[PDB]
Amino acid sequence: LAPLADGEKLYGKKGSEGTVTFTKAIGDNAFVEIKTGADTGFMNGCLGFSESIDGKNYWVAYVWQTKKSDTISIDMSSPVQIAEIIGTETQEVTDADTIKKLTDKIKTEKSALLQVWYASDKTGKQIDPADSASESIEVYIPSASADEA
Amino acid sequence: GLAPLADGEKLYGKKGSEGTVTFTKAIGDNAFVEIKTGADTGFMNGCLGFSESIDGKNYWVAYVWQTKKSDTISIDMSSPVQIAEIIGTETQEVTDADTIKKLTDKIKTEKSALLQVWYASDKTGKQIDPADSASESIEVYIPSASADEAL
Repeated sequence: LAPLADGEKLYGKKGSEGTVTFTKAIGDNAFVEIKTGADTGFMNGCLGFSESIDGKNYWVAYVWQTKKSDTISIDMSSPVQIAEIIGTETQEVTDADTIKKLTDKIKTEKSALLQVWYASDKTGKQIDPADSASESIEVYIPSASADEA
Repeated sequence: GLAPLADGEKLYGKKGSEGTVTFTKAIGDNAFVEIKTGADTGFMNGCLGFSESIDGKNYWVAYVWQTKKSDTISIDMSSPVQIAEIIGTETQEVTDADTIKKLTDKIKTEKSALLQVWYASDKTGKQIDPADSASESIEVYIPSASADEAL
């Protein structure tokens, strides 16, 4: 739950459309490493996942935020936005049974979506597009060596 | 503003890194998502995403699309289906019609959007991971100013 050492980090490879792909399952913990721009005062975004349970499709997001260059720890058991996609409509899921099933399935995934949503400068003015507010954004999980501890 | 347009009236957005799409003018009332599916793909969905702010409060707004084959989907910028207010690292669903209109008005003046693929399955119903691999191309366009004179 705290930032790691630069030898136990397993970085995900960034694709197109903000995909991040790992060589193994994500597991319990992912870390988002953010290097902000000099004129940036605030950023937020998420890690996104889509899962399916007998006919029903769900979208699941873990939200992060920061005011400076930092590494944010994300607990894969604690998603904050869970929606079921019925056609082109969404329905919010509050059922604890359904949610656990989704998180268990998410922990076995090898890829995620990384999105920046909003960003503002030191004076509170919005930066558009938000992605331009960062100099770099990466995601890593712990190594198998670091998991033994 | 719902039937797909001819090649000379389309204004394509330029795709960036984190699935950003940028236009040389404001998006306005209508955006179209042009999708070429893969041969083994039976279903896809995703969205166009926007973030706006209203005196202190930040909102995330999404317009959801879906398809079962290569097609162009029309998205009405006045009809978002998921609107959340971001309080810290928590979300709250917005149902207030006044707040929603304020957001859509602001969204229509934007020159960029986020394009995301969420889920995809093959002909036999099995999930494709990552979902983005199910498409051969995905683009977004808005009408030209010439096509807008067509009231």
